[PDB]
Amino acid sequence: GLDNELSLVDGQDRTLTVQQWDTFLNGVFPLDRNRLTREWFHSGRAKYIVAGPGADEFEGTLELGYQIGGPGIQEVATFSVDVSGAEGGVAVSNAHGTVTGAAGGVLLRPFARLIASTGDSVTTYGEPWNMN
Amino acid sequence: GLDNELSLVDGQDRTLTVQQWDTFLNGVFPLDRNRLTREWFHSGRAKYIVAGPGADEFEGTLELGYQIGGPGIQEVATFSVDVSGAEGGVAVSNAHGTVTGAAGGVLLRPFARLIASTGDSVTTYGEPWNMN
Amino acid sequence: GLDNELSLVDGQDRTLTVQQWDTFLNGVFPLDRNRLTREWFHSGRAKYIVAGPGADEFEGTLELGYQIGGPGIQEVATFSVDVSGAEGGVAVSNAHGTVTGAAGGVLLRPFARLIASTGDSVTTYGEPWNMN
Amino acid sequence: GLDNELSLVDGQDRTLTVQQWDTFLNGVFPLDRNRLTREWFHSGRAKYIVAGPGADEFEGTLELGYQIGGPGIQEVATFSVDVSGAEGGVAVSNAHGTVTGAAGGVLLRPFARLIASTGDSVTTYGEPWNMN
Amino acid sequence: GLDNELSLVDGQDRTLTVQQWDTFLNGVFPLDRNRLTREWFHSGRAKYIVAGPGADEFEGTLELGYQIGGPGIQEVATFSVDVSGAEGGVAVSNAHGTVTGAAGGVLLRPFARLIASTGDSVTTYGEPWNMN
Amino acid sequence: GLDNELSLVDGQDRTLTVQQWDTFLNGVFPLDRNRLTREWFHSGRAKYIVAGPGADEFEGTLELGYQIGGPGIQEVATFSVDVSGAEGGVAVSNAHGTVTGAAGGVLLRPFARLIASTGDSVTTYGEPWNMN
Amino acid sequence: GLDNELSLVDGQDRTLTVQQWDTFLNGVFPLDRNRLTREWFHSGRAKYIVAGPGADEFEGTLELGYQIGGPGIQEVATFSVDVSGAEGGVAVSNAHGTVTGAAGGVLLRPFARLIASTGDSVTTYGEPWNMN
Amino acid sequence: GLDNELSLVDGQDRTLTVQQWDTFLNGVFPLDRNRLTREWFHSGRAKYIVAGPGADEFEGTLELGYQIGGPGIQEVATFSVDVSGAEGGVAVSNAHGTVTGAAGGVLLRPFARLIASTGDSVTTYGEPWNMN
Repeated sequence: GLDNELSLVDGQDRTLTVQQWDTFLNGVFPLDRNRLTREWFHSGRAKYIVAGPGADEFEGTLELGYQIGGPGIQEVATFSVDVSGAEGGVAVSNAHGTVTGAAGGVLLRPFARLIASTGDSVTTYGEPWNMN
Repeated sequence: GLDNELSLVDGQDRTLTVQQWDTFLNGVFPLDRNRLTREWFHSGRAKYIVAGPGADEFEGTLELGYQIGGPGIQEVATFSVDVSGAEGGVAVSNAHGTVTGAAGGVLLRPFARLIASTGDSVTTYGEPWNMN
Repeated sequence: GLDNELSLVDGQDRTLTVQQWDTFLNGVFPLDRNRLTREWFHSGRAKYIVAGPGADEFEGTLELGYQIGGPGIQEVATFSVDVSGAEGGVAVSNAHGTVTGAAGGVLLRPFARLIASTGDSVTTYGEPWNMN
Repeated sequence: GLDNELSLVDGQDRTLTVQQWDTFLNGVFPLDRNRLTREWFHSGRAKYIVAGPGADEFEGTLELGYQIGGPGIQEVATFSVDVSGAEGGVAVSNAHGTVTGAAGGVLLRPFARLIASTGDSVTTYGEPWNMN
Repeated sequence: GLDNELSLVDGQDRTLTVQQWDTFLNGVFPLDRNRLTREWFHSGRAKYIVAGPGADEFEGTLELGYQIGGPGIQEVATFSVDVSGAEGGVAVSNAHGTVTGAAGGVLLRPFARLIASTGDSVTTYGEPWNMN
Repeated sequence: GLDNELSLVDGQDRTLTVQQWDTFLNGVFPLDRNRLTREWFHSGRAKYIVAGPGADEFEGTLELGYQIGGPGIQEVATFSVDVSGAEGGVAVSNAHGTVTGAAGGVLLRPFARLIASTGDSVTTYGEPWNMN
Repeated sequence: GLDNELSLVDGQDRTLTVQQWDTFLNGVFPLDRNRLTREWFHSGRAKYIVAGPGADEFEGTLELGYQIGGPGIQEVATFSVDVSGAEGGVAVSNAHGTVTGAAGGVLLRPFARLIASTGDSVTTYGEPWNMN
Repeated sequence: GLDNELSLVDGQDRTLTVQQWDTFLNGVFPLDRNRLTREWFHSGRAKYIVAGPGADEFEGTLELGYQIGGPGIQEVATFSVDVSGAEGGVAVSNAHGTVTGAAGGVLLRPFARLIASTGDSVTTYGEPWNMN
């Protein structure tokens, strides 16, 4: 269910909330049979909520992915999507991810993000999953 | 026939399914006569289904391909295509595939995919074939 | 005449055919006078046939070409063209080809492909020609 | 609360203000476990005010971000957005930053900026945060 | 007069003919005074004729030039133009050609080509001239 | 106040004036702590005036900035904007500027520039600021 | 006066002439004052005439320039312009040319070209000027 | 005042005149403080006049600038602008020019240019200014 959430009061007195549900980063033995290589499958669900003046008429983007820490830090957006209304969620099952040159372990920071067409944004973070 | 399938209850309470059907990964002698080269052709069929609120008005995309595990991990989309309606599925005969630098064998993971215009996606993966 | 053909029943219950006619791959003495160069001319004809529910309302694409095997494996589409209606076909006399770096031997794999705008496709292959 | 602010009387006798609120530069352990990487999270509120003739008909861009100082000087705009009217503001929570090759210590100079469609720009700055 | 010509029975039973008249490849001492350079001037005539159903309303392209062979095999198109009608033809006087690195001779292969808006194509070549 | 100005009688008998006001080049110890780096903040006002026939219908561009002198000479326009009519001007406070490989010293030459839609232009220069 | 000319019976029985009048290639002592450099000023006129069917409705393009023979053979088009009517001409005075790396001397072959919108072209050539 | 002019009787019996007025090329102490470096300011006026049939009907380009002679020959167009009418002219005060690798002296050849939409051009030249 609910893994983590965070709310923020935007610069128009709306209470923006974003949520990270049912996160599962499933590691697998690499298709390339290389010890340096990490492969896994991202599953999970982002939801958002908005309370306050003009909630029912909302215009933002909703995101879900993670950061990879190995040969640096890069961010993967598994999906990134235009939403409207004061509520909603989007779910993913078996997104494919991989990275190589992985010298001694690979950590994965899962996030959920809400971005308003008004520029505002809030993002919630769960605890990293260790890919080794 | 039915090789594999998977379901996701999506973010609007639509039960999304995707099926992988009649897959053949045909390994043949390479046209370039190099021992380092694999050549297959891809055959098979993806099917999707969606029950729930608004099933006969679903918009998304249907894909089918495989991952190449050898010189590294790369995903190949044999086809990728905008669908509509509660059901349907597109089938492929004799895609061409090939790869070189194939230092000892080459593995292949075939996947079928349902992604919706609402951001949600599900992918069904089958068991790898070993070109070698 | 008819060199080869294949048939695929597509995901909307149409019996899709593809034929490959009159093929010639005229190999010739290289204009660069290089022993490592191969120079050739494609001639041939693609045609196709759709039957079953909704045939006179078909949108897809037809192709004719070859893979080149030797320096690597590379696909050349001598022609690639939009098509509509239940039958069609197109022809080529003296298309031009040349490759170099050729470590002795160039094999040639001639094909005809009908692709469907509904994402489906079928492709007929003939027996490789030897350019040396 | 309010961290810093600055006001410019621009080229058409509007007194343009810009403000920087609630600033957290949250330093954390680098996901890549690398001693030469720095990783943080930016959180902040940006506002502007315009007084004077035609204030209610002001067009411009509002921005929040920082400068990174270590491997050189770079500017990062956490956000940058169009604005209309004489008041406005936008807030960001948990934006992710990172930089590497960080040869002893990293400093972060945070700003809020207001640029007018008439070419005028005022930018306010805080005291640098130290990422080590 | 007529050097050569070829006919093709295209995908719609139009008899496509293409012609090449009055060819001259005028080789001359290179403006750079270099042993390794070949310079010349290209003269010739391209003609076509279409026979059968839908002829007098024909859509295609007409081309004239040659292949160069020395440091590789490269096609030059002295002209390429759209045409309509069952008949037509365009001529060229003193086109300019050069190539360098001409490590011992350069051969030139002249062609007239006709291509149809229907995908079908026919091309007639003459025997190579020897710029040396 | 006014730092400097210059005027031109342009090719259509209008007297173009440009002016540079309240220039400040705020040199500060650099954020990268690097002895070859220079960092500063630019603040300033540009104004123009057009006299003569058709003055209330003048169209041009107004620019303000500086040349950087050390690693070479490079021009930076802090801003560049389309203006209309006989009068106007724009202002900038705390714009950010930096440059590295400053092998001993950097000199900064400040300017304001008036460019007319008719191609004409006048540019006034201040005395160089020594960023060391 | 007239330096050179050439006519061609084009592909629609029109009689197309192109002419070259008053050529001058004035060699100067080069501005860089490097003796590998050649520098010059080009002057000339190009005229055309089109007799026969539909002459007064002729649509073409008119070019004039020279080839450079030294580091290789480059084409320079001093001008290239849409002409129309059975008659026309355009003149150039004092165009700049330069080439460097020129290993003892440079030769220049001046040309006048007439290309027609129907794809036909003719081009006349004068005897080369030696630029040393 | 007038530095130089040239006239040309053009392809349509228009006498085209270009003139160069008030030219100043002002060398200064390089801002980069490098004795390999030249830096200057360009000031000047270009004017044109046309007489003959259709003079009020004239469209062209008017340009002013100079060639640089030093690390090579390069032409700088200080302004280049579309004109209409039998008379016109545009002026520039203080344009900035700089060049480096000035391996001893730098000559600047200033020019003014009249280019007709009909293809024709005339360009008047001054005596070079020596940049050291």
